[PDB]
Amino acid sequence: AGDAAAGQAKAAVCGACHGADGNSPAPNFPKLAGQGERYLLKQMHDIKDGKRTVLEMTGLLTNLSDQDLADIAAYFASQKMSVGMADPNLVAQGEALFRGGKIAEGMPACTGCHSFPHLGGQHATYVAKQLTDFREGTRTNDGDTKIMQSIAAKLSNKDIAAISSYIQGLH
Ligand code: HEC
Ligand code: HEC
Repeated sequence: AGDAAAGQAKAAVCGACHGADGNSPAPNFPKLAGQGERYLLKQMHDIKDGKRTVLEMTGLLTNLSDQDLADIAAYFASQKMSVGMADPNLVAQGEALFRGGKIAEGMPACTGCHSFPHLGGQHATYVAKQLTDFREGTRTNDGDTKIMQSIAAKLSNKDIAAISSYIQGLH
C-alpha cells in the first residue's frame, strides 16, 4: 500500500518525461496518470530488474525502495489520464476493432480486459509502439501466457495505427 501524498515529491524526477502529474505532453513518453496502481508497480519492477528494458530510464529506479515505488505508483494512480483526439480517417476502423475484435481470426475484443492497465487517452504513438513490440516479441513481460503477444499477432500495421488513434480519444 503506497502513500500517494508521499509519492508526489518522490515522483518529481519522473515529471521531466512523464509530466508533473503523469500526463506527458510528448507522445513518445506514456502517460502514467490514472493508470492502475498494481499495473504501474509491476512495470516499475520489470523496468528496474530488466524484464522490460527502458534504456531512457537507466539508473532512475535503482535506488528507490519498494516503499518508494509503491508511493509513486499510488501518486500516479490518484491522478486522471488526460484524453486526446482520434484521427477521423482511422477512428471507425479502430473503434470497431477495439469493441468487436476480429471474430473471424479468434482475436477477442479489447473491451474484455481493458474496460488490466488503463488505455483511454494514452498517446497513439506510444500505444502503437507497444502493440508492435508485443507482436514482434520485443516486449515480453505479459506473463507466461503471452496474451498480448498472441493478441497483437493478429493485428496488421493498419490495424495498429487505427486502434492506437481510437484509444487516444477514448473516454
Ligand atoms: C525520460 C528520460 C524518462 C524519465 C525521467 C522517466 N521515464 Fe518512465 N518511461 C520513459 C519511456 C520512454 C517509457 C516508455 C518506453 C517504451 O516502452 O516505449 C517509460 C515508461 C515507463 C513506465 C511504463 C508505463 C506503461 O504504460 O507501461 C513506467 C511505470 C515508468 N516509465 C515509470 C517511471 C517512473 C516511476 C519514473 C521516475 C522515477 C520515470 N518513469 C522516469 C521515459 C522516462
Ligand atoms: C485480456 C485477455 C486482454 C485482451 C483481450 C487485450 N489485452 Fe491488452 N493487455 C492485457 C494485459 C493483462 C496487459 C498488461 C501486460 C503487462 O505488461 O503486465 C495488457 C497490456 C496492453 C497494452 C500496454 C499498456 C501500457 O500502458 O503499456 C496495450 C497498448 C494493450 N494491452 C492494448 C490492447 C489492445 C489494443 C487490445 C485489443 C486488440 C488488447 N490489449 C486486448 C490484457 C488484454
